Amino acid sequence: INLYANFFPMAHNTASTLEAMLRNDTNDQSFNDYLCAANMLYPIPSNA
Amino acid sequence: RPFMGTWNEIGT
Amino acid sequence: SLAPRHGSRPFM
Amino acid sequence: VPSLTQKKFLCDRTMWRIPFSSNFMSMGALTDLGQNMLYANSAHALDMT
Amino acid sequence: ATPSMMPQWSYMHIAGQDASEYLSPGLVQFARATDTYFSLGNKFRNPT
Repeated sequence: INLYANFFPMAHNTASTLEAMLRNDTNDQSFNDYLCAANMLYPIPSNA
Repeated sequence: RPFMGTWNEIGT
Repeated sequence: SLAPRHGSRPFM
Repeated sequence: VPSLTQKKFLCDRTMWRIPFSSNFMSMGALTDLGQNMLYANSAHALDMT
Repeated sequence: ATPSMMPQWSYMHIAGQDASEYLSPGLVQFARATDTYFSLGNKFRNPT
């Protein structure tokens, strides 16, 4: 098994100004899970 | 920020 | 358009 | 029976492309390496195989 | 860009201005006025 990553050859002068600019606490990146679940399974006996 | 794909004054 | 709604060329 | 696998990628109706940009992306009509002086305002040869 | 080839490029909309500022303002006003039935938009260039 081999991992694989594809890099955007960002210009260094601007990539470095992205680190010191996206690393800021204020600009952190926050996601969400689409399904927004609280999954729970409840058994049911046959013919119930 | 002139990184865009300027058409005639910056910005798509 | 224009403002009496839709149309075209009686406005230059 | 023991088996040896084969493959292809039949891909018709399209022409292979290679943008002439540094990132390989589609930045605009006039590429970012179609205006970089080393390739315009100068001469060059070409040699593919 | 490439200044030595900028003039001709701009002359023929190779990399010049969009079709809203080299067009005589009257003509752009006209085209916006009658784009609904006599679209001239595709007759011109919008260099990118």
